[PDB]
Amino acid sequence: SRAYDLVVLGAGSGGLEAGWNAAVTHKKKVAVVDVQATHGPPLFAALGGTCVNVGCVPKKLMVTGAQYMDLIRESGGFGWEMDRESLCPNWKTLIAAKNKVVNSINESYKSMFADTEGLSFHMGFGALQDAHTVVVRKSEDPHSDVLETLDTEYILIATGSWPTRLGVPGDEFCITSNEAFYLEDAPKRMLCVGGGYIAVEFAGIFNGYKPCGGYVDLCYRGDLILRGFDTEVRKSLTKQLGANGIRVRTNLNPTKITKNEDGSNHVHFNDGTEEDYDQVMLAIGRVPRSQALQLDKAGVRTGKNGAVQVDAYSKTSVDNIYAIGDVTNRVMLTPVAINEGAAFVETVFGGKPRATDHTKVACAVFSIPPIGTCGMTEEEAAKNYETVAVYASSFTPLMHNISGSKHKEFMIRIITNESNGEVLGVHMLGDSAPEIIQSVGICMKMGAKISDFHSTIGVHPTSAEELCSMRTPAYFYESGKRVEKLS
Amino acid sequence: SRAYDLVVLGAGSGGLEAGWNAAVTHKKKVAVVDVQATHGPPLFAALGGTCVNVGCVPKKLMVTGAQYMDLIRESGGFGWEMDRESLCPNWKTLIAAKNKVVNSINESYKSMFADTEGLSFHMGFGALQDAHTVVVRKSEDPHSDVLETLDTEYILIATGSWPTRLGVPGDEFCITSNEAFYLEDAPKRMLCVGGGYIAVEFAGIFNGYKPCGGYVDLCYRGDLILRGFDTEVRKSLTKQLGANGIRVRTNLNPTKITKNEDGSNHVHFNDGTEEDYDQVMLAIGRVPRSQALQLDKAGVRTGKNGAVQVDAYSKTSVDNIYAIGDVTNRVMLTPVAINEGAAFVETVFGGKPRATDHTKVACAVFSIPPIGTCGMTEEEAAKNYETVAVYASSFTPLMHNISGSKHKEFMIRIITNESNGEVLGVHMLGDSAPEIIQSVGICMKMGAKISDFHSTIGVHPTSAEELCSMRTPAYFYESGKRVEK
Ligand SMILES: Cc1cc2nc3c(=O)[nH]c(=O)nc-3n(C[C@H](O)[C@H](O)[C@H](O)COP(=O)(O)OP(=O)(O)OC[C@H]3O[C@@H](n4cnc5c(N)ncnc54)[C@H](O)[C@@H]3O)c2cc1C
Ligand SMILES: Cc1cc2nc3c(=O)[nH]c(=O)nc-3n(C[C@H](O)[C@H](O)[C@H](O)COP(=O)(O)OP(=O)(O)OC[C@H]3O[C@@H](n4cnc5c(N)ncnc54)[C@H](O)[C@@H]3O)c2cc1C
Ligand SMILES: NC(=O)C1=CN([C@@H]2O[C@H](COP(=O)(O)OP(=O)(O)OC[C@H]3O[C@@H](n4cnc5c(N)ncnc54)[C@H](OP(=O)(O)O)[C@@H]3O)[C@@H](O)[C@H]2O)C=CC1
Ligand SMILES: NC(=O)C1=CN([C@@H]2O[C@H](COP(=O)(O)OP(=O)(O)OC[C@H]3O[C@@H](n4cnc5c(N)ncnc54)[C@H](OP(=O)(O)O)[C@@H]3O)[C@@H](O)[C@H]2O)C=CC1
Ligand SMILES: [Ag+]
Ligand SMILES: [Ag+]
Ligand SMILES: [Ag+]
Ligand SMILES: [Ag+]
Repeated sequence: SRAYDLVVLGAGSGGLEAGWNAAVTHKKKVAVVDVQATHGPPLFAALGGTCVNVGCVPKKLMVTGAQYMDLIRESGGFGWEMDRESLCPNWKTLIAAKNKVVNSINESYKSMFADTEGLSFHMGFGALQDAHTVVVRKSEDPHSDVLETLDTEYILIATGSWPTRLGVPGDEFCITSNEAFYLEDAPKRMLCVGGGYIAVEFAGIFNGYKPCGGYVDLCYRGDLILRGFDTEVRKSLTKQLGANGIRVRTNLNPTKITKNEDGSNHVHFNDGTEEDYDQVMLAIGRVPRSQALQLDKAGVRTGKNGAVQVDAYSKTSVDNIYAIGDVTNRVMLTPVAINEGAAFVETVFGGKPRATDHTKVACAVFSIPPIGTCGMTEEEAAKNYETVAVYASSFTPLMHNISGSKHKEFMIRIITNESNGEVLGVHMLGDSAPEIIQSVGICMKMGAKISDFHSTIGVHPTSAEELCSMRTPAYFYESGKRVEKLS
Repeated sequence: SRAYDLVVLGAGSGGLEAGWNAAVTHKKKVAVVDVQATHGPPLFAALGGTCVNVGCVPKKLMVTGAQYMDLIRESGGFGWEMDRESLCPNWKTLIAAKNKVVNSINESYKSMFADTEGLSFHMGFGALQDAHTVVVRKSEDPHSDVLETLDTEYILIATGSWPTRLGVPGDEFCITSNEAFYLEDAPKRMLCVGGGYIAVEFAGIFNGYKPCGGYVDLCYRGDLILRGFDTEVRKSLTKQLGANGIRVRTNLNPTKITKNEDGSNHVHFNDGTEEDYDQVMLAIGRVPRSQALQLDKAGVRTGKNGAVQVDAYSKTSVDNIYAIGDVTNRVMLTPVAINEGAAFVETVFGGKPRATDHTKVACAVFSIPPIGTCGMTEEEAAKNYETVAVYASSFTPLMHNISGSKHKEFMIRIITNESNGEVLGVHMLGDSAPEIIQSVGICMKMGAKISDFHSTIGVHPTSAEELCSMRTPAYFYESGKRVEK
């Protein structure tokens, strides 16, 4: 009937998941469209999506590298002795090693397309022509040469999101998360704008890889970084980023940026101050990447900042056109898009339909002291629950009395419904938190109670065993108000 | 009525749990008996039990120290340059800092007793006289001076366990886990006898803290270390301990040990070979410490290796006498004894009786690549289950392509009942495994199914998220047989 069963615009986390699934476990003719084959600074994303090329994968590698600064310093207390006087890392050999790993994943995706029959990779910029036609061009410009014209039954949009910039003079002098991955040298005088995921995470990277006398300044528009997270975790993280070197700067926002006679950028703030930074990164946000896809031509509903209007099954305004991942602007994570993609395949090609559960999704923040959250905060649970108990526990891991890093305090805060005992949210700060929160997310998806926690015999010399030691709540929330006692 | 409500013999993990609980949350007159107040060689354990003084606490500190050997080496690939040749750690400043931490906990317990009313610490060797009288002597000898005579309603035994040696000539030339904590110098030529918990853990410590050209030989009586653990996890550890430096030797056992004219020990093996070790540690096992408690005088039953025979509520032969922890020889762990102790309090002084759940208890092995297990192995689940599915997954963390340690392979193995899909066992090998297994243990006590795992949306750049990626089983066991499908 048609040339392909599916054309996937975007070979991302979600995109490739659906592509492979339709082609292998259903034997369908699948075409996957993407910008380029291997990662690279002209057009950053590639085969594997942001996640693989300019996202989670390289980020984690760099965060792991920066984490050594602490560990090399901490080793002293345990009897490990070396030349610690102004010891600095090699940024060039990090990026070198990072690229070799990213490209290796790029390369194994190439041979995947050469070895899987039904799957075909189509390089270029995809755009919609009608309900059944996707046109591949060599540019985002609608007037540039047409490389391919794909005729398909279904169309899936998985083009993800794209960095947001702030509309100020000197905006193009700044870098984003994209450019950060390919910097020639590690900046000495660094400014991270914003208080989001990337802002906090990258602040840690640069602070680990700063040269001599270098400093990283994080500035945030509001008065507490990481809005939406547990207020007590946020405050404790702010304190710990400081103790680690990163100078946090609340209620501050840049307005003017100009370049100097040495390359460095001159930044003008809100309070009127002027400081000189070698690099300035903007972690403002990520808007869904759909501006060039010509959704109007096919009649696909575009809403909140270019987000693609979808229902619970990812179906758009047109019955055969679907969208998954960051482009839908639901929950912008890698494992979410993968689930949304697998659920899409099961729905249309599998027969048995299934919707993606967006609630109670465990995620992490790979800041130097990492965060692990799943579920509701105090503010949210007290907002729409009758009565809620709040459990709290802060402890310094015993090893840190030797290592010297006494600021490193592990924190667990469980938020439960008082009526039932149901765990509505668990919030963690400290090493191993992203690992621990994963299996917590399993429990919350099972709908677990606080009684299920402190009844499990612990595993002693661990941080996670502290989940099972919280019996008495710190305080309560009664019909909205913060109360220290409950009659 | 009489002097004390409770006399606890042993200020251990469980002993101190039962003491504090009865005294604070029930306002009972509680006496706690122990050998000494601060850690120290002559009699190793102190206030806090084995676990605090010569157990989990110091062990973990030393395992964390050793892990820096890998971490310093691994940093190179990420751009961290320094002097790496001949770089060996300072053992003396490790023990120094270890002692400082252990002593502060000792001190913390000392001020606890002085501030908690009802609780009183009584230094000396406790021994039974009758169903209500506990005698405190200055020595383990039953004829040394009597320091105190405590008269109590209830008696709780929490004296824990003690290292086992092997009956061979040269047995007293060896060290145990106890002496290992207070070695004056890090051994160059090390031998670890046995293939149990302590063996694998300490092998990693000494291998981390070995001087120049040093080596650690681990010898085990059988042909695969750590019996009772997942056979595939065991084999993968054996390779990784090897790759990390430790030379594993199976089907081998020492028989004769003699000292030389420089201090070093000469060891005669099972195959007939002889080799020289600066130090030789015996991780043979731990027998319940009840040899000098005179349970006969009070009429308390001692069965297999002197273990105090108890029911599900810790009650012994006599209705007032109880026992918890390693001395019962049920499950020799710190959090087990704490639970046994807390349940003991609830049983008698709390009103509401409660028994300790010994099945499906998550534990860990702090090897250089750590282990995290909970529930049944393949062998055990195939013995007493109709049909069982075996899920397996091995993967190299992405960072290890840069760090150079490509041998460090993370492994997860889930063992489920094929009938309903119930998770009967989870076995892990790699970093964070002891952290991950804890919340796995929450699920298994919760009675979780494999469908609960792979239906949870993961947390991408983690090792624990792979737990939710196992959908199709590697193979099956059908009525006992290893079945392809
Ligand atoms: C720096 C950074 C770090 C992150 N770290 C994490 C993390 O640690 N954990 C986590 O869960 N999430 C993380 N995220 C988010 C995660 O990377 C995304 O949510 C994920 O990539 C979404 O998958 P997707 O398939 O929807 O989009 P993507 O994976 O980004 O796929 C989009 C692909 O579509 C292609 N494309 C774009 N336009 C077109 C077009 N015109 N025609 C054809 N193809 C096109 C692009 O080239 C791109 O390859 C991070 C994000 C960033 C930016
Ligand atoms: C090296 C090592 C590492 C370990 N690591 C871990 C681990 O990481 N995780 C884990 O879960 N378990 C671990 N264990 C096991 C754990 O330490 C014990 O199971 C736990 O301490 C048991 O608690 P208990 O109260 O029954 O005995 P203990 O905590 O050992 O208490 C016994 C106390 O009784 C005292 N005592 C002895 N005889 C008398 C007497 N005659 N009169 C009065 N008092 C007496 C002793 O001085 C001692 O202080 C480890 C054990 C060892 C040896
Ligand atoms: N799971 C993980 O480990 C990671 C996930 N991600 C995903 O990718 C996305 C990356 O977006 P990111 O921007 O880094 O994080 P966010 O979009 O969550 O947060 C952006 C921050 O920038 C601030 N901000 C927004 N607009 C402005 C402005 N105009 N001027 C100054 N400050 C502003 C916001 O302030 P305010 O709070 O006041 O609105 C907020 O603190 C995340 O949303 C997340 O979904 C990214 C990295 C890691
Ligand atoms: N949870 C944790 O992290 C830790 C817990 N522990 C606790 O300490 C307890 C005791 O540890 P451990 O001392 O290592 O005892 P184990 O029972 O754990 O292991 C003893 C090892 O020595 C071997 N062995 C036994 N008898 C002899 C013998 N006569 N000659 C030669 N080899 C022999 C055994 O092999 P085989 O019997 O298979 O032939 C076994 O491999 C453990 O049960 C555990 O509860 C200790 C350290 C860490
Ligand atoms: Ag990713
Ligand atoms: Ag559960
Ligand atoms: Ag302990
Ligand atoms: Ag669970």
